[PDB]
Amino acid sequence: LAGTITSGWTFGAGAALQIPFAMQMAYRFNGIGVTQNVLYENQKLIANQ
Amino acid sequence: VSGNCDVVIGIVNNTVYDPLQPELD
Ligand SMILES: *[C@@H]1O[C@H](CO)[C@@H](O)[C@H](O)[C@H]1NC(C)=O
Ligand SMILES: *[C@@H]1O[C@H](CO)[C@@H](O)[C@H](O)[C@H]1NC(C)=O
Repeated sequence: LAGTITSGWTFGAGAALQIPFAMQMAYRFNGIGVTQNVLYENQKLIANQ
Repeated sequence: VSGNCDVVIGIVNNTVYDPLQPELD
């Protein structure tokens, strides 16, 4: 769990790299087909949800 | 580019360069 937040999904693959969690979430969103502007613009709301 | 600069958090002032303008001038 600690690894996921700090390093996202990168550590399982190899040595962990530190990335911002907000940025990490954005990368996952792209996977689902939603651009990054959507996550950042609605970032305040998403945290609450 | 999709928005206003105020909405995003942690955005840093910087200059973005366009290749097209130089050639036009
Ligand atoms: C980033 O962290 C620093 C800690 O010194 C903080 O001052 C800054 O507000 C943070 N950036 C944000 C919330 O965008
Ligand atoms: C640079 O960023 C700061 C953020 O505090 C902002 O107040 C300022 O207007 C920005 N500079 C511009 C848009 O030239």
